[PDB]
Amino acid sequence: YYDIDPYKEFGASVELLSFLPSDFFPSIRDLLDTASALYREALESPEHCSPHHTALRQAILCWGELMNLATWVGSNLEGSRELVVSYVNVNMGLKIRQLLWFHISCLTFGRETVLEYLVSFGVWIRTPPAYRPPNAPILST
Amino acid sequence: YYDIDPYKEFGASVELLSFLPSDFFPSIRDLLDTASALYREALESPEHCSPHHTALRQAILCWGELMNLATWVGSNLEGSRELVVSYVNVNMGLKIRQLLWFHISCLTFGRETVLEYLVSFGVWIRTPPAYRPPNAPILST
Amino acid sequence: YYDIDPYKEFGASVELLSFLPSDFFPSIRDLLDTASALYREALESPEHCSPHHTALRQAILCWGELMNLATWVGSNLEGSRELVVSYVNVNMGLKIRQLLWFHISCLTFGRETVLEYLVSFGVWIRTPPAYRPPNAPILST
Amino acid sequence: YYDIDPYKEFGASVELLSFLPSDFFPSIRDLLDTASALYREALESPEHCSPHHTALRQAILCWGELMNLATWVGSNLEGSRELVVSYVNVNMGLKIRQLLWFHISCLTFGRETVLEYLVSFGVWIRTPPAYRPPNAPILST
Amino acid sequence: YYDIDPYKEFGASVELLSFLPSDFFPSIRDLLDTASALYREALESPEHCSPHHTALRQAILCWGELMNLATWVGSNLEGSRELVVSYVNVNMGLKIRQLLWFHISCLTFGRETVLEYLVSFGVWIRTPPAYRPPNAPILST
Amino acid sequence: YYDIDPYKEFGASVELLSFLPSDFFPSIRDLLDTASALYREALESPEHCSPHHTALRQAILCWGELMNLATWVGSNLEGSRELVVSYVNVNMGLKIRQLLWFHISCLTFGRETVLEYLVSFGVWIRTPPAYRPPNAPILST
Repeated sequence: YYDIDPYKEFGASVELLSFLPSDFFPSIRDLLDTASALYREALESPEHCSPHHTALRQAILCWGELMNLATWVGSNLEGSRELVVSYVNVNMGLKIRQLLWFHISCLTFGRETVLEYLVSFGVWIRTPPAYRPPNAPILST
Repeated sequence: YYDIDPYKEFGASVELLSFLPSDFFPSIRDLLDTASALYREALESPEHCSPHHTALRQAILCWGELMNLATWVGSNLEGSRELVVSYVNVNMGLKIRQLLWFHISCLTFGRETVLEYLVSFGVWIRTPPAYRPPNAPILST
Repeated sequence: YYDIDPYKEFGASVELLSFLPSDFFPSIRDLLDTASALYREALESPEHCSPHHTALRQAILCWGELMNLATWVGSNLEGSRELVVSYVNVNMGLKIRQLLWFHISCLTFGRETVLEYLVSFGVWIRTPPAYRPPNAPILST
Repeated sequence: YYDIDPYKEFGASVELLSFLPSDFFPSIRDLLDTASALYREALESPEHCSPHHTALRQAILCWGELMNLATWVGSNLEGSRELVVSYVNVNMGLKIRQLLWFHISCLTFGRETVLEYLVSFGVWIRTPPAYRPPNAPILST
Repeated sequence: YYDIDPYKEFGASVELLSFLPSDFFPSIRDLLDTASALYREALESPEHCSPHHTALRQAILCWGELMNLATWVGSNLEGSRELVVSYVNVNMGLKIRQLLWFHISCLTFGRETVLEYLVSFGVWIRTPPAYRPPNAPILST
Repeated sequence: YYDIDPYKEFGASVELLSFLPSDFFPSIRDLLDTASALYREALESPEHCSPHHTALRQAILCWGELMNLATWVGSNLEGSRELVVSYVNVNMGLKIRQLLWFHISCLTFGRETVLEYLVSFGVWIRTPPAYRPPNAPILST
């Protein structure tokens, strides 16, 4: 009975991201590797630049505690183990990837640029498939 | 793989929070009620004041999706349930409350004041029981 | 139908007063005696100082007409009486004392000081009983 | 053994209103609807303008708790239920309507204007019915 | 879940229209004839004057498509037809007339004057019938 | 016939002193010893400093003549004695100590400081025993 949209300090409420297809976001491993490779200083050093990585830290932490839960259910629990593991991938997996993808993207190209791409992607997906040019991820610095 | 400390950039490394006993932290319902009663503006309005409530949002959200997972396993799954619900209460229940307790405490009394309280509590608990003053959590605005 | 909070325009929403336990508030006779002894001028003289005593007047009047109703049901009505007298004591007795207790307390010590006392009492009661300082109502002019 | 006249900060002691006939005041529903329709901002917003609505709030609240008492005696209690309900309409009903009518009227036309109308109404009712012109509610902004 | 009422840009929220009795508003035919006779260029010419006629247009269109649906159900459906038509007039017809009545009235006599007329009629109907001066719709340029 | 309050012209009406329990006041011998040890100059030298010791003189004198009456009834009178000696101890013993206790206390710590102590003690005692801090008489120069 608490309803808070994470994406309100930066605009682009949660309803905006619902347009993007579920399978459009790349896998968790690629996003984690991108965050680690591009951003090792910011995540490790205490110097504060923006709330983006400030929230990215606990995003990674909630993902990690979910991974530890998966390891626990694999090791200590009893068929019934694989099904819960599959569920968290499809249930929390979508949310975690959305959190990771938005914050990484807005750090590289800027938070303003991703806004227009989100708006344009909404227009392109609303048109019926009878006539739509092939659109791909188009972001430029 | 690799570990990062969320409590950083406010001082108060993770090692300091290990001073406090596990059972000292109050129950989740009290923290949620206090956060609601004291703050309905910051959690809902888009205005930014500090990263504290910024991280509080994802903390509440990760707790909420944990509750949703508990509801799903209650509704769909088969003696194997109550052990899972108890486990997350004793394992993630401690971890989640730590994030919530620190942030609400440092919002009212300030992030500077809570630091010496952690130091003072550490000193108080390390003394032998043969002579110790009965201590209660002393915080005044 | 619709609800309004009397404690508003002084801060101190209704949710804050839910922190205090029901039995904490002292008995009606003590509050009436304290109000009489400390204030016979404000309650009688037409001079206005603050809305506090202004609302205190109607509070006392609603309590008085409740007492008159109790006297009437004692004098005129028929085992069905004592259950009514007990019910109003346990239902309206709590509600009336809340109005009286807040107003007299914020007159002597000030409306600003009572606020942090509510916050401090909330913090004190939310901690687990395994370690808590024995607290008494600390108010000093 | 407490005697306080509510109407002393604004003048027009309780003895002044005793002149007006009991059935002159309109029904509670009409006064509540008038207060709601004309004054939704003042009753809801914390901004303070005058003690009028400041007392109107607890007037409505005491009426509401009386209504809840009526609902309780209707639902939980056992002939003996209708009679107490009828009594509160004639006993507290007159007082509540007087409180509501005075404060609503003095907000619209001003607190000074209602004073003259009360004085003149006293003169008109003191004359024996042998010769009195028909007088009606006459208030103008 | 959508909750919004039209009467905000002009003030006078929907609660104000609840004072005036339902049967007070005249029938749809008279309002339509008045709108057609007094304002034919405003409804037809694209010239902009105020949002009043701007909303009046879709008011008329929504009423007209309701009439078209009524004709469709009359011609196509099978007792069950008449009750639906009587239903829409008593349920939807009242709401439509409020839009037309407010906008037509505020164009001739002005949006300012009609506001005081609303409260004046509201308080006038609340006074007891034993004393009320004879009042009718009083609107003068 | 008619009653006057001695404690007047220093604030602290008689009603305030009714807050303190009867047995709280210490025994007469301790008060006399404290008055002697702290003040031998004021009680003997003719110099005037305040009405406090001025009234203290007649207080001690009325107590002394009561003691003389006790000695006389012991020496001259006849089971009827000890009931009289006990009665004056329980009836005038309370009254005399009140005069002495107030005056010596307000001489050392000052008449201004003792006022809030009476208020603070009243607040402390009115709270229910379910939660109260153990209070001792806190007075510091």
